[PDB]
Amino acid sequence: LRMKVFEIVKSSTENEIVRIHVELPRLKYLKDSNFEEKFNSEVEEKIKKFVNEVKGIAQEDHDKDVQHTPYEAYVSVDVRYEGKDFLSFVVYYYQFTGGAHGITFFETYNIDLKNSKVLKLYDIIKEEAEDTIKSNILKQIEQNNTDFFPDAPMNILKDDIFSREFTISKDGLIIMYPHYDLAPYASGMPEFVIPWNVIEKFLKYDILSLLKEGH
Amino acid sequence: MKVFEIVKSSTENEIVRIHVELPRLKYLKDSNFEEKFNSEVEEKIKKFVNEVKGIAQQHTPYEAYVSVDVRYEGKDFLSFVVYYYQFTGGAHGITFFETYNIDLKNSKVLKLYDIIKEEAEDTIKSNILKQIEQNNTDFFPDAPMNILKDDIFSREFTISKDGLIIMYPHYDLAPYASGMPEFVIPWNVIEKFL
Repeated sequence: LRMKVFEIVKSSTENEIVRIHVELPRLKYLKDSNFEEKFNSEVEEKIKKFVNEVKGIAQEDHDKDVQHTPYEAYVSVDVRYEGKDFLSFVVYYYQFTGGAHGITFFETYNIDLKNSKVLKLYDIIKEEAEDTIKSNILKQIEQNNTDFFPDAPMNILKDDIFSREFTISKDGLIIMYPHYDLAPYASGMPEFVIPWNVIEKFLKYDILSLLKEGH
Repeated sequence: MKVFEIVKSSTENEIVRIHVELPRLKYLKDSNFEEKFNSEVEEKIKKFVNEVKGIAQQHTPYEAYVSVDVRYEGKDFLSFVVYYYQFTGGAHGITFFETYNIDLKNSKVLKLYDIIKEEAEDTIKSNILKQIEQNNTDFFPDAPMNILKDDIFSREFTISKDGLIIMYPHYDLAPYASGMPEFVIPWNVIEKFL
């Protein structure tokens, strides 16, 4: 198979107060090595920080003898798209410092590997694409509203789509939300797919970094 | 995920004692904003510290205590006070403070005029007056009169749940012992002039 520019380094640790599991995302063999370093350490910096925070919190709660069970931090990587000229993946920061369940927050990375650049949604589509996207999501919520909070629609209208976490796939754009914003924790983390052709009209940047073959 | 941190440090000898709580933005896409903002606030906290030192350099040990007070941290927006307490044995501690309200999303440091319309002034003054009324004993008698003639848009302020917090220094509205007056003008009552 072809040389791969992305890898995940796994590693865990444990003791009687905390369980640490880490999936470190790393770019390698990039045409631009300075880009690869700043990216790799930047994301590595955030992981160590998240992890040392969930540790110091397990330490204190235990020190103040109020920990009832072992706490845990679980950072996992989920690749949505792995192509030659593009990479899209999520980093999930899970934590359980008590309670019936833990808290999960995440970050998305949409990397144009051709030009070595991290893209945000407003880099790919024009602002005027917003109404189209919200309308889509709203239809998508009403299709099975029984799964969302009745005020979900209202938040999508309030929401700044252009600052929302998202991933990319050859099939389309995937807008992602956390728990509690649009639905109960039981519903899970809402992701809304948006076919490319439905927003093709508002592109400012390529759809060809996605096609692995021009033939 | 944190985007702000407060680095705490101190140094103490026989002439002066120092405590510095330094605010710092971190992990912002806006690289330039992140360092321009951190170098500036640091430079002031540095200027402030040296002055107190140059002076110290003596009937007692002088001081300098810089502390950061976060009122709202939520990424996309941050609001906090930077308190500059000093002292040269004046039987009392002199304190002046600076507030910071940042649109982390649009990387802009906000001033009051850059938020609400001047039409909220009276509603805000009313609210504040209604509050001084309920504690009049902490405030000077002529205080309500100063609230009436005050220029709210040129006042230090912070944000938090509940709403806008207009802040005053010592003596302006009450004797030192009352502390530095604050007034939380609930959001509901002013989101119209937003």
